[PDB]
Amino acid sequence: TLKPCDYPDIKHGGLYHENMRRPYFPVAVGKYYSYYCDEHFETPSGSYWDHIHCTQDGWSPAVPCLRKCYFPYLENGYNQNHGRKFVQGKSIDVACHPGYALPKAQTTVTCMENGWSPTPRCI
Amino acid sequence: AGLADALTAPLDHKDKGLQSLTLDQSVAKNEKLKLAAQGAEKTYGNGDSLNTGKLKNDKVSRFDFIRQIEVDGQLITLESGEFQVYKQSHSALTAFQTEQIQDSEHSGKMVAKRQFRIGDIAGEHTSFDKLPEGGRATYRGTAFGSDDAGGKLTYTIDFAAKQGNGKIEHLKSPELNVDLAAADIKPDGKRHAVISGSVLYNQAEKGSYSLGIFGGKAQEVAGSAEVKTVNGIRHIGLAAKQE
Repeated sequence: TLKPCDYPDIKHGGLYHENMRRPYFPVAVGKYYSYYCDEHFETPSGSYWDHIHCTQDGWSPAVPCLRKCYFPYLENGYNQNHGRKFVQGKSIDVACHPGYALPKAQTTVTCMENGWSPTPRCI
Repeated sequence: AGLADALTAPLDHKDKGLQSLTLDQSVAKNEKLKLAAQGAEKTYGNGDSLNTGKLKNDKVSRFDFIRQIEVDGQLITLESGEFQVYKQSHSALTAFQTEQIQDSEHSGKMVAKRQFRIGDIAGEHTSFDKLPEGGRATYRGTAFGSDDAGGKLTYTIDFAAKQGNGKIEHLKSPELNVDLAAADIKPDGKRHAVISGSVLYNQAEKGSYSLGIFGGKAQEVAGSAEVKTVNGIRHIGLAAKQE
């Protein structure tokens, strides 16, 4: 038989209408529910909300909420990527103005689950 | 209509119920919701109350919405469109018809995107432990989706069996005129009477529905439904009352 899905504990998010949905879990394969992502996080579709589906392999998507890193303004650096959105795992090069550089001889910043690593700032 | 009064006038005890509606799921703690109608304007406020008493019962009240966030002492628009309020005597629900949102790829850009989502579903929750011991009750009301408030909702609850079932009719989109399958009444975390079951179209499962029982004598039902159609998932606002 197919294993029913228990209440989904969505990392950096959760289900809408939690109080009404929670007493009816575990749920059968094929069931789906609208879910949200917390601040600074988004769905694989690029929105703050979508639907999580109970499949034979469990909840789909497996990673419902991914970190979104917005490239900040560089006081003493080149601002072509200012305001540009980057999803978790994606990297971008930091171009600083002459006489300025990253925290420790670095040139690339990566959007991790917690945010930018390292912090994009020219001196 | 009472749209301007709902935004400007303070809370009055003599007003027709539901008098007040706490905006919790409609406005997040970090954000602000700016509502405008009939020349009036008001900003909320997670936990702030909407003066529903000034609005008309058994109808959809429409407002222009702006979802704002304070960045450098100024309010910046994240999402805009139409804010819908369906008022009943012991229950009320909010809906968001998104027209514009902040570009998913850029923080400083706004794009035209249409989305329909149910915000709050609140009122005087019926306790699961205070429900009638027996008898059958028929609830008649409205089913409302994107650009359509003409849907008809019929729901029946058997208090002896602690079960409920219903039907949606007259919505412009035929696929949304679904059957609300037989489902058990269960207590929630706060021991409020709730109902959740399957949504069926032509005897095939298309999604789920959830309802909350409202009023001291279980007079009303309010909630939502999420239905799969040929062109994607569509949400429906649900609200019905006893005759």
